[PDB]
Amino acid sequence: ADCAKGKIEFSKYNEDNTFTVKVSGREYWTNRWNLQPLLQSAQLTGMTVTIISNTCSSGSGFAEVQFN
Amino acid sequence: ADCAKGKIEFSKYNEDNTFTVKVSGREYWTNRWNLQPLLQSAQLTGMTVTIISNTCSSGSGFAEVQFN
Amino acid sequence: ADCAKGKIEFSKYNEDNTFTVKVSGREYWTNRWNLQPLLQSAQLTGMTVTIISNTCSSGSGFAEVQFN
Amino acid sequence: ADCAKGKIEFSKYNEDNTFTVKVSGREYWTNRWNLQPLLQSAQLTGMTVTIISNTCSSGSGFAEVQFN
Amino acid sequence: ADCAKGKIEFSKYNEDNTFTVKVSGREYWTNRWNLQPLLQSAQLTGMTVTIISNTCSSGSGFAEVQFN
Repeated sequence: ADCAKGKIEFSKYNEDNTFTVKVSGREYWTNRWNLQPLLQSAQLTGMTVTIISNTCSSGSGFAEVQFN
Repeated sequence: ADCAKGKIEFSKYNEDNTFTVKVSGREYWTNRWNLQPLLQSAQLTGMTVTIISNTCSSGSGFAEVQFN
Repeated sequence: ADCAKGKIEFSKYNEDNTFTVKVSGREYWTNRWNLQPLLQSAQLTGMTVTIISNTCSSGSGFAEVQFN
Repeated sequence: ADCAKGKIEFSKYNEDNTFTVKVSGREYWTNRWNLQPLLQSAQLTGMTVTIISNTCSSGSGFAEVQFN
Repeated sequence: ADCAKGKIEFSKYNEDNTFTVKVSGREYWTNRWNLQPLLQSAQLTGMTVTIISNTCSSGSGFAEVQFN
């Protein structure tokens, strides 16, 4: 499901090595570290991100994302 | 063969860790993770990318690409 | 705890392979090598980073950081 | 020897995992992993690269380059 | 000690996989591959770097550097 869509408001590198992004007022994390640099680039330029997951409630994990 | 040539319309990081880019209305994916940041930069800056593969039908895999 | 928040004043790659950043007049280092490229881009593009750690005194280690 | 000097006209990631760049009308490839992102950045920003090798004929391999 | 401080005049990827930079008219090389991309970004954007080592004569090796 399309959990959120918009610019990345902020991102955070976590001590457990996961990465968190806030999109549309909701926070999502991922343990896909390949995504770390891709997500940060998306944030600096303001690309529109679309967090895709099975659980869309804030604080959920995701491993699929589209960049527009 | 030269399957497609143009700007990257959108890119998508998949759950199986492959990366998908849409060029000239067709989608192609690759499992060469070195390409992810290169392909995103190309998308960001607006470079013309050329998807090279043996099978050119949308949904096909690729591991060779030219940046202009 | 939120140890420091502001722009990265300078960064330093150390001989032991840890990385140091100076934020808000205080220095912090980290041994997470994924953080190196992320911190440098944060520095080049002027992002506001938040150093998160248990010990906030200058010279302390950290492994969590927020990019705004 | 200084085989070629100028902007990277285009680059290409090959199926065998080597990388090709076209400088001054001639093509050169390399199998040095580390060079790939460095060459792409050089291409992105338009730096003047100098391909250095023993054989300077188009289609030759190289593992030394200067970024200007 | 602070061997040199200034912009990176040029950088060079060497055949033995070490990386050379020229700062303040002196050349320095490093075998830390993590530094390669960091040094090239510093060069690309004009940061002031500070080469830190025990031997500061041109042609010396270094593995510590500050970015401003």
